[PDB]
Amino acid sequence: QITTELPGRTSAYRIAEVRPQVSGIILKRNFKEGSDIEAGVSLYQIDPATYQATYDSAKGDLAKAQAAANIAQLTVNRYQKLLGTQYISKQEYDQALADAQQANAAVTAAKAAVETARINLAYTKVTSPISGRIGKSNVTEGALVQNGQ
Amino acid sequence: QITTELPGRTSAYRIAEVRPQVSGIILKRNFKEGSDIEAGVSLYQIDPATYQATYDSAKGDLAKAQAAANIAQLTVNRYQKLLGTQYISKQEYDQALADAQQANAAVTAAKAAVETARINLAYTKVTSPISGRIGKSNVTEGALVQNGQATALATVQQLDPIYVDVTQSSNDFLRLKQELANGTLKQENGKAKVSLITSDGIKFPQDGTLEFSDVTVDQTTGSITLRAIFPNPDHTLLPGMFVRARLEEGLNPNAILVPQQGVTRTPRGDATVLVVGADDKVETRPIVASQAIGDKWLVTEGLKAGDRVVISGLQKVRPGVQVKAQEVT
Amino acid sequence: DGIKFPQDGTLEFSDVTVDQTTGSITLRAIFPNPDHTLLPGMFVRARLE
Amino acid sequence: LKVNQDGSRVLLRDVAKIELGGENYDIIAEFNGQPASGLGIKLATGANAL
Repeated sequence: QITTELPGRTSAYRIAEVRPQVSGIILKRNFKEGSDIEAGVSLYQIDPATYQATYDSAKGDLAKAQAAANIAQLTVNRYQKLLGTQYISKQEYDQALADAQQANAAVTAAKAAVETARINLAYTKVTSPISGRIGKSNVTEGALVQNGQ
Repeated sequence: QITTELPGRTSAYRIAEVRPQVSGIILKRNFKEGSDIEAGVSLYQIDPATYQATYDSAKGDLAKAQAAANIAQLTVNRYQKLLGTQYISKQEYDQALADAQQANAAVTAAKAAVETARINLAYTKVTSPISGRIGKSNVTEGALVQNGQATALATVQQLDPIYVDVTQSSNDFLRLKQELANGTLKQENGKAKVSLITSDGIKFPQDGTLEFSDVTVDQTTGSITLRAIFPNPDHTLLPGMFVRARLEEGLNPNAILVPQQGVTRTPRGDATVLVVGADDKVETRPIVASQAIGDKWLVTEGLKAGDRVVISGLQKVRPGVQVKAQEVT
Repeated sequence: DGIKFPQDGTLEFSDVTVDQTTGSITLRAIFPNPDHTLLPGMFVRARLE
Repeated sequence: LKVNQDGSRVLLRDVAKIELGGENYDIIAEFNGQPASGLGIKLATGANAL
């Protein structure tokens, strides 16, 4: 038999370096070092103030769009009820239907914006992307972190 | 008990480097150096001019939105009062209600913007993230700062308790783990106790505990790190100093200790002992006393329990000579 | 320490380029580690058949 | 041999085996099958041999 003895270095199957996706100040540390952890648990807690304000603004815009869509839908329903007996021209009904469709599209856009805001808010709760053994924390409570540092 | 001496360095329990979240010229320093700092106490004061202007703009926008909401609400109330006896069509009432809801949503958005502006304005009054002892001021009044700058302004650290990062060779760690897994070494309760030795050699009156033995291996040296926690009430320990740590890694039950006066060593290093058999004669047996504890030697091989070994009067005895045995404590 | 690791591994090639300042090729192997008896970053002598 | 600032160190015993041997392992002397050494005594000038 022919064999070859060689030097080599070991490496982890999956190693993740936890880096923040938002900028702020760490207020808490929700884990203990040297312990196996599960995926999805929260490790740190960055200050959510500004992101909370952005989320509130997005929710307000969504509510405004929802109110506009609701009133447009009410008008469309009334015109559709009246159209049966040929008492309103088809032009008015088509205009109302177009307005309702535009309002629904605006509501969809507001929903997308609030989804983005919610994702940004959830980023502040740093979550371990994988499961495994975690060592020491290179930063303690009170340290300032930057986006993608 | 088995003990190991390792080198390490101390570190603060909680250390924060104060950094600015805004940019501007420092106007005043609100803290005296070397004094304990309560959490949330303002330290510096950066120029609030532009942030004040932003706050005023946000307040004006909020006032505009509030006025619009107020007029919409008044119109809604009047139309609701009129609607009681069908004096106005339902469509106008629904339109007014929709207008009021939209105005209230705009008010909410303006309030959120005002909150963001207020947070930014409050960021200028630099507040200490945590309590503890503050050091010197790396910058003075009149020194420009930028948001998220690398150069920290000051440092606030807690000196009680204290951490000790201690270096352990990877081979020793693996050998100790293998010995523990095979039952050759015991383990009691939880975290292993750790003692400390300072530069002068004074034993630490308090005792810390080891926690969180790391798993990563240093490439350059080939060793892992361990963390120990030590209470520091009298501030006899400071961060960053060099210390020695004594670690107990179990309790060997089958330990054999031999007095150093009864074992001889050849110049090369091999060790032999003078044993006495049942026949009241003296023989020479080779032993392996690699480690010395206190004044005695720990023998790992070549001896068994019940062996009768001489410690005194080796000069007067030659191997192969009948000798009577007397026991001395 | 010269102790043979009880479990065997497998070889999966993962790098064919030759390093500039070493003149060497990096082979890759997978080893099951159920007892956490080998930490990442350590030094091991791999024997290939 | 190599010490970093955080206390990690490399010792000579960790990389090599230290023992006490001879200067050169080139000549092996055996007297009747047993390892042995020797001395050579030369008579000084103007001295009695016996």
